[PDB]
Amino acid sequence: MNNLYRDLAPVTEAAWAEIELEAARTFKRHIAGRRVVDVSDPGGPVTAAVSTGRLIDVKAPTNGVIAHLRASKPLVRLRVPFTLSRNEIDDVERGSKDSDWEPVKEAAKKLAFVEDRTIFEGYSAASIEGIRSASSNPALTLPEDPREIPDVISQALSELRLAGVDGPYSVLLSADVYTKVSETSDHGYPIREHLNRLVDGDIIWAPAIDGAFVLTTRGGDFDLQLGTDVAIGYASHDTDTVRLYLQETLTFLCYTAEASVALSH
Amino acid sequence: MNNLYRDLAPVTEAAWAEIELEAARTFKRHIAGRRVVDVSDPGGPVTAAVSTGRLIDVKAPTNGVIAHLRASKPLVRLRVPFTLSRNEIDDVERGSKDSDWEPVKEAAKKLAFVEDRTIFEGYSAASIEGIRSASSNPALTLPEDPREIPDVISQALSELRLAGVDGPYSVLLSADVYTKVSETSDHGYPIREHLNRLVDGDIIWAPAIDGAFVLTTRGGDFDLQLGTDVAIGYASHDTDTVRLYLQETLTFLCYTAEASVALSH
Amino acid sequence: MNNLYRDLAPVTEAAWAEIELEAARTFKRHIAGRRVVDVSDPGGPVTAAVSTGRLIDVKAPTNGVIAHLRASKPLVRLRVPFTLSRNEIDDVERGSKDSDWEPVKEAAKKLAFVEDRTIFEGYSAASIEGIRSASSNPALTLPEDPREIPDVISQALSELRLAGVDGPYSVLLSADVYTKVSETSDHGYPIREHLNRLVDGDIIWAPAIDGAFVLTTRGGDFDLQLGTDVAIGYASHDTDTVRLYLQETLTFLCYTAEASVALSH
Repeated sequence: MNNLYRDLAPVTEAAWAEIELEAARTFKRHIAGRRVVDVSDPGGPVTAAVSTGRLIDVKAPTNGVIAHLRASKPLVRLRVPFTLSRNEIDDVERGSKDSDWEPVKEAAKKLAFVEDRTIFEGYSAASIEGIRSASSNPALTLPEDPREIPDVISQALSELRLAGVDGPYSVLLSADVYTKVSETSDHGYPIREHLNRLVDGDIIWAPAIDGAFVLTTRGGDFDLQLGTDVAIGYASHDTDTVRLYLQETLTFLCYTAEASVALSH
Repeated sequence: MNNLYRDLAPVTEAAWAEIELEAARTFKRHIAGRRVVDVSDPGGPVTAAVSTGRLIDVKAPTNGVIAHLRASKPLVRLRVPFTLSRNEIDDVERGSKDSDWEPVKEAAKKLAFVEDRTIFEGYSAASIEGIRSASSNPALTLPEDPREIPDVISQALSELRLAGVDGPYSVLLSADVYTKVSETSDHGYPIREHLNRLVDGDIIWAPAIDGAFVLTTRGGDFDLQLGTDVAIGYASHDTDTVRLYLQETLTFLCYTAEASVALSH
Repeated sequence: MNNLYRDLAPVTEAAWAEIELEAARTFKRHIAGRRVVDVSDPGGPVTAAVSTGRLIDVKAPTNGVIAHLRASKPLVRLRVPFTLSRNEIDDVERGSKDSDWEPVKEAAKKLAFVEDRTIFEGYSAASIEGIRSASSNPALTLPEDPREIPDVISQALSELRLAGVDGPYSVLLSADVYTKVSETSDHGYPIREHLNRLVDGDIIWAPAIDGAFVLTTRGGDFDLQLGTDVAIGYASHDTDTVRLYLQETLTFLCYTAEASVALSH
């Protein structure tokens, strides 16, 4: 067995298939970051750091010796525990199709939110700079009126053009901004369609982020490094409940500072 | 070896591939001129002039002798030096993917700007007349209001129609004008889309030019002659930096005076 | 080419072969550490850190999220520059066999001394704990009289026996201690032979270390990780001299605290 200790969990095979399906579905729906960044293959469990290729000056060991430390970025392992009713698990073999997988959905939504907020806003404790912090283009303010959203977005499209950047540009919106441009309409279309006319990429719902992000998806600018992708593991169990977790280990690198514009309220 | 002296540069193979990729990418993005003019095959290093096929009267050598000089256009070699950190070059073999290629990008942007400004505004010292100067159609004034841009552009489309010209017409805009028609919107579309409806060619971002240019891309009207295309060459190096250059040799010919309209502010 | 920039050096092929032979020979003679520790295959230039498999508690990103940083050990790149006369280099093609390779020998001796002192005494700036510091067995004092050396060494052999350890034990001596037990004799043998009778391993000359070390060579206790093994690289040159360097990148790990005894004066 492995670190998931999956065979020790009192979960049947059919219940496991339903839990895997629910977690994978809810996660994909709430991920916006993997649609725009380069996603590496999983390195594996032993992978601990990503080389940046830079060098750090250290106090010379002896006379005439020049020493340099190799710089690297550590992976962070992110774990979201959740708790399942054993009655709901037992219902699945009897043929129930409405078993309560709400904790699985909440854990997948929380893991997806962490991953997206780590990619776009950073996680300083894990030495990850967000796309918002690593952007060299000027930051823009989103207006109160949703009918004035496409104007400011177009100004962001000016800045990537002034930065000398090609590629399909894509706009990612926070859930508040996505709702505002979805529910306001002008001439038989919502403002989301007006945003769709400005770019050759995609208007992407990004419920974890704040503000908005416009960026190129030409490739090679944004890199998500995975040691291991999302997995479900077993912690402990009692007569009534099974404690499990969702787990993934990653770091994020931004190679190109001028490939994005961040917007705030 | 050749005049690039490329093997003498202290640049690794992987670093060379990254520099070539960065320079080629940034150059294409900033070229507008090659999308509309006929571009010849590279003549080669020995190519020095392009025959125009005209004749120049010279003082008769002797009695009964009629002499004429063949007219030609000289090529100009354009060189943009740039300077790279050797630490950034050394980072590439160690696996860095964020090496500072800003000087390469600035050199490619500057070379592209020179080439486009030479094609459209001319370079008198190199005996190159620009498209703006060689146009026989009347010049138009671009209005201050971007909502009045498509009107004047349509008047330019009248002039090529009054000049008796067929073919897909294409509109090239300066970066100021492109930004103005991109960021102003009317009825759910930016003014750039309104320009796109007027022509069967393309709205082309041309950040080097001034004003705007409307012209036919039927072929055979505008000819860019290349002796050698863009190449990267090695000048000199020290402990910290490598001096290199971008280099291209060309001339530009406009055969058809009535195939274009220039616009100014 | 690579980071060594070897083809840029004004060094002939025969001179290169002599320099490689001299450096490799002098290095092996002065290495004691690789004879007793496990030496990994070279990871390669991109390798920057070694995973330890441990976890570091970090401030929770959000509520209900448990985060942990993966622990790792950075590699250190160690570079010893040296300077060669170009006349000595030119002598080699003419058939000289006494070309002055003293700087190569001094650079190889200095690199070997650094590597051995890093393995056995540590390099705190590179986060490397030495075998002396990581040993859990008690430290012993070497006596002034060399005839009393084998007694104390035998007490060290008691401690590894009290630590519950098997395997061929090996004794490494500093150059002072090796000279003292080599030059003092008892009953027709030097004291080095008396040390040789106590162990089934080897009396190893270790000129870089202080004191003495007794340890098991059963395997899996001491691990030297190499990104890249010893290589010769080219820095710069003038009319008279060529500046080159010896370079290696490594870290050292001690997995088993009770597998060694350190001795001091």
